[PDB]
Amino acid sequence: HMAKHQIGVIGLAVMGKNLALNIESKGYSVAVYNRLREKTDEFLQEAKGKNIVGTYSIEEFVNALEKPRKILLMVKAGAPTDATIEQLKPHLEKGDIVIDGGNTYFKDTQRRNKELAELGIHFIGTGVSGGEEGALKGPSIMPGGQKEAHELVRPIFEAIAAKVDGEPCTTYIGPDGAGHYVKMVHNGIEYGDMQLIAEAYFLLKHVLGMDAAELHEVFADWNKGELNSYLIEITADIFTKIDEETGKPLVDVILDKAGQKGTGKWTSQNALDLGVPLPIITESVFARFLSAMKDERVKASKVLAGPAVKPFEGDRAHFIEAVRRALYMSKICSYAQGFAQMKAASEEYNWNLRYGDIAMIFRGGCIIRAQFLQKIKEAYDRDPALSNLLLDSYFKDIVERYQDALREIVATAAMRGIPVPGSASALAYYDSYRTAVLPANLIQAQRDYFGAHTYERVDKEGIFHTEWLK
Amino acid sequence: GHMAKHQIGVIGLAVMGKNLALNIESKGYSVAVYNRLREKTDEFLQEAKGKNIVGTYSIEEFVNALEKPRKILLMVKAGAPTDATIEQLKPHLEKGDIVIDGGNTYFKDTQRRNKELAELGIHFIGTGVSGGEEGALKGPSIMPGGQKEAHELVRPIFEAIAAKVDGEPCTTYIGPDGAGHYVKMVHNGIEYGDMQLIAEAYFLLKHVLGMDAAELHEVFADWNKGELNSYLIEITADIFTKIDEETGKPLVDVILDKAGQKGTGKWTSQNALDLGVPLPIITESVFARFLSAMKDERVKASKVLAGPAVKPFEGDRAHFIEAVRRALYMSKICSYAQGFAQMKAASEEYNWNLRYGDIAMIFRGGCIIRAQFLQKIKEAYDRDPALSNLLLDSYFKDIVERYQDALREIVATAAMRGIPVPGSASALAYYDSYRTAVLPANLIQAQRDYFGAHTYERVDKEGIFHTEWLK
Ligand SMILES: O=C(O)[C@H](O)[C@@H](O)[C@H](O)[C@H](O)COP(=O)(O)O
Repeated sequence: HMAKHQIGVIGLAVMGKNLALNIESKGYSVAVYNRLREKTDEFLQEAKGKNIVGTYSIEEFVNALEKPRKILLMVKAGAPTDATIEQLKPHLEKGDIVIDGGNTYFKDTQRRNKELAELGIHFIGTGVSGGEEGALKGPSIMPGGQKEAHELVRPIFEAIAAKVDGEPCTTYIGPDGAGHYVKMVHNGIEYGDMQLIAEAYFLLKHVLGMDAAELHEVFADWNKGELNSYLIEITADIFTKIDEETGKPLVDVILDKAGQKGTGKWTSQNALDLGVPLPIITESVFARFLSAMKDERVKASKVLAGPAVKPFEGDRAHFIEAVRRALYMSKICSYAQGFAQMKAASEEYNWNLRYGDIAMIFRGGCIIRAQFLQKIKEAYDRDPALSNLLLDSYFKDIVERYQDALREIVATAAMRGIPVPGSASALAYYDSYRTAVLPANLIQAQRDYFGAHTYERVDKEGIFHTEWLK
Repeated sequence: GHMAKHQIGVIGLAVMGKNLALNIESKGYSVAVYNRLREKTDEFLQEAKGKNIVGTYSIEEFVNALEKPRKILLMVKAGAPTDATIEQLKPHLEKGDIVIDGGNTYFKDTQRRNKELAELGIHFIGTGVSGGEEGALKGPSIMPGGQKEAHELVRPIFEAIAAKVDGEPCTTYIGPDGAGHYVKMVHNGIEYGDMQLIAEAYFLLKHVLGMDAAELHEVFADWNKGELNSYLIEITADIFTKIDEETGKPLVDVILDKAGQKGTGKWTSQNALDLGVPLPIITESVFARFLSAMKDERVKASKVLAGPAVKPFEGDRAHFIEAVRRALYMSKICSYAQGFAQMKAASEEYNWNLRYGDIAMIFRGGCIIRAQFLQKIKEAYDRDPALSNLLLDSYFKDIVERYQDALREIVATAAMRGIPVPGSASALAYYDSYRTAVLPANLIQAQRDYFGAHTYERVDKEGIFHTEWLK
């Protein structure tokens, strides 16, 4: 009559190891399983001293958990997650809860949820953010699925999640795939933030001639202000590190080929699906692809001419402040877009997303965490129906004040040949969004000209077609 | 006796399939038509009086009416209706028969159907058709992919009905499986970019120089006589001559700035994300349509968000006009470079051996992006077939070196005046990123290793490294 463990974890790459370890440290007993035995062996070596046990079949695994079973899945997304669910189905019992903590496409979560639902099994797709250090110490947990199912797993999520000022970085997101959706958008925003930081860095490096020491001082100083954040903090730290053999800074030793997981494009791809403008995050993804084409770039550099550029001799302090402001405004524009995407998705899929609550859980644990997120919550506190963050009085006052600096950074980059794709797309967004009559009147005329696609009029209701060819 | 075996059949009698039908018949081919909804066949037959077109009224009758090997053109609604139709054909077809899908189809569905049908010994050609309704009647661009042996059988028909430029039909065998529908998609993507770029030129002239309909028209007419010569510039010049009868305003000034798009518009951008290719200009153009569709939000925001408080323009007018023109051309170059590098990436991924010069060649006529521009692309690949990027070609390299200063001036002026130029701005950014040997992705890679141990490579050593950033 075996003695029953509180939670099961299948999948033992580092993310699942570190989360099982987190869970145990909060006083829960854990059983674990891995298709490959050697990973379970290695985890049990590392895990000695902890209330964690190993199992070597799915029969054993399911049979070692107390009912209603709580199974956390942390296997590779796609077929391997699906193959593990198929393995589980014969042995699960009505009422058991499978939690997919993988980086899963939300529409897979939608399907699994329905498929398991008809069998009487609850499915929670949850995003987990923070990297390895987060998983171990305090991730952001972004769960969606059946509300009643969530309530059973909520105390564990709240136990292991990061806390900001006494408040858990987790909340019920919405039904079916809403959690994995928010996790996707979080990963989009992250790509965005890193690109805009890179631009700020590249500008300082090439306009001001800044070396690693001075760059660190600028970013360290920025992190004590409104830009206070994990990414800017780690950025300022990265510029202090010295490679161990050349004597140069390590960051200058690193090859400028930005990797990215295959999940990095999803936010942009779903934005296209929904009809929401996501220029900054999308440019950031394309910026990574362009950087990956290193060989093409080094070859290109030798034949394609840039502009003639006498050395910069504006005010050094003013320019640093212009970059800082450009970055904050551009970041605001990016989140304004990202939060608009989540709204659109909530409408499409009937999720009733609570945007202040979402901003609240991005506040700690996750990679994009930043003080800034407090003002986003404040925004949705004031108007839960807010259609765009730029309209909230705090962000509106910031963009009207910092727009001159973004304008200057974009104009200056253009003339000096510094690529600032995200900053420039942020400025084009701001000017498009605030403009009541854009040049799409021409585009529509064209489309009716060659395609008979019909148009609408400013002065009367109706659908109109012109015989353009005289 | 004997139902008079026809050379080709067409299923689907919307204006496109009807016009393709009539095009084919006018070239001396006999055509059998069918349509699930009966009244469309009836109507078409009274439209086609005296022409060698016969109606048939069941898939069975339709199939029995055709010469072997059978050649069947599908012009029906994308998705389920197309698969429904193929599924009804299957029992009646034979080893060697040829089903051609001519819709604006997603290339992966073609790939699936191609192999599904190859299993039964039936060939499948997924082919793009561009030019609109008038173009399908008079001479479209045709972009077939599928089995070569099957393409050789229908090639003569495609070549007869296609547009010709300088004696060359705007049609070629693009490659295997979904190759043809892929190229059509990229055609579509490129179109979106071009329209956005010309919209931006218009807005710049409109707002910076306060130009009205009439002078915009003179400027776009002047531009059509030079290197920008193209169907889209041409129709743009004509559009600005139109007057609304009721209001007496330029028609264009009375049209709601809310750009529609087919669900197909986004595909090129989504695919670029799949392949890992930078496609910023066309993607910004799709997002610009989405933005324009949010008209109500925009007018709301316009009452609330302030732009810069900038003085009216006092620079040289002729200079600014030529700067816009040049920025527009260089931007266009950058979009095409991006779109052609996508096709190259695709060709490599799906093993298609695409001929980029032949593709530019079939975009010279029939299609919407048709311009003398396309000749210079053709020439670049005829020079270097494995050219990795069109920017590296002698002709295009000379333009961008001479025009980049217009683009920069335009981007800098747009920024300072608060006039949005998403396409042209991203063109510049791409150009400046492409030609730059060391990008700030070294920081990005440091960041990723710092928080998720994703590892990095280095400039000096030839290995794979991970630092413990907390020591
Ligand atoms: O913590 C999270 O939210 C993710 O699980 C984590 O993995 C990271 O955010 C990116 O997904 C890394 O992806 P790249 O290495 O491709 O940047």
